[PDB]
Amino acid sequence: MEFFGESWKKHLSGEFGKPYFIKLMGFVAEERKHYTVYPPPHQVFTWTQMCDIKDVKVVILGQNPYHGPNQAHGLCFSVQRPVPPPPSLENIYKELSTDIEDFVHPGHGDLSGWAKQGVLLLNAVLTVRAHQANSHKERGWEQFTDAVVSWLNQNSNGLVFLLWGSYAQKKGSAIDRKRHHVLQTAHPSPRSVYRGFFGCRHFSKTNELLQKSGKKPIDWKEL
DNA sequence: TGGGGGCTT
DNA sequence: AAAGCCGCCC
Ligand SMILES: O=c1cc[nH]c(=O)[nH]1
Repeated sequence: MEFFGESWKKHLSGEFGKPYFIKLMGFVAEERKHYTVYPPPHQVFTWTQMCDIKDVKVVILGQNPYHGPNQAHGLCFSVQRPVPPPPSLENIYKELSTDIEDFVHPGHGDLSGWAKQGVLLLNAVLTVRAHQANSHKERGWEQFTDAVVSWLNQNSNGLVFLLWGSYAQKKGSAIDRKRHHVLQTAHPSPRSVYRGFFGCRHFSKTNELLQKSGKKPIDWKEL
């Protein structure tokens, strides 16, 4: 059907008519008529197409999409075949390997598996100019993504959130630490993986917390 | 073989 | 806000 999944549109609809958003889309479109922008128009909101807002249990949040051609497709750190898993997804794979013994490198970079399971693969800023990192930062995405988190926070229980990287962690000060389990760590990029990511064991810690709260855990190899 | 965050000034 | 300094696997 369309760009936004039913539940998501329904619950984020209140944002559409807000000036910050109007102008924002205005900005992005302009951008497009003058520069290559990722992810392409139809893919900016893939994260809403993967599962109903009502049954999202975990929220992995990154900063901006891959400013490289063929990478950014709507789900954070994910690349659709026949594109290979970029550094960030390789580092994520290294951890998963050690963290979850049942897990083995799946041979591709599509994260739709987790997504369909109830993992919101969000990103703070949803679009980026070709070959130019941080270009669409502070244009309105943050407030929109703030809106996403905000809602999820107010209307859910036991959401396990994974805030990877400083910019991502900024959102943490809007999550009720009592009802929701929050885990932080360095962004998986080569440039920042050694500062904590490697060894965090978020994935396992996640199934733990989720099982504890009486909810089916995640099958991290099912992707 | 160099392009892929985190913190300071 | 912009720019510099630093950091690092197979
Ligand atoms: O989608 C992606 C890729 C890299 N870094 C992020 O924060 N998100």
